[PDB]
Amino acid sequence: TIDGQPLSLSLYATPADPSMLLSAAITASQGGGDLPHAVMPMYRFPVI
Amino acid sequence: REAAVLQKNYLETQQAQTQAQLAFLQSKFSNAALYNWLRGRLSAIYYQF
Repeated sequence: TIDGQPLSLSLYATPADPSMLLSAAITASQGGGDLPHAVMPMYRFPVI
Repeated sequence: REAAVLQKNYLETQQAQTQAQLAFLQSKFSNAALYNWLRGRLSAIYYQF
């Protein structure tokens, strides 16, 4: 203008949106229990 | 305006803490997956018993 102020208005850039935070549960896989060696005892079946 | 910016930072902190709680519920050992596996395995053993 006569005073130095601009006629055409300014551009308003869009701000960035807040992102959505993500989490996860990674999982493991260990081996199972393997059977030991069997020993024969001295007692009968109802006692053992 | 600066007070409102601090309020938005407070809300971002609340979102980060809720995400931390959700990550803890995922990463805990006693989560829902362990109880799902427990109820399936125990239902099988219960029926055979």
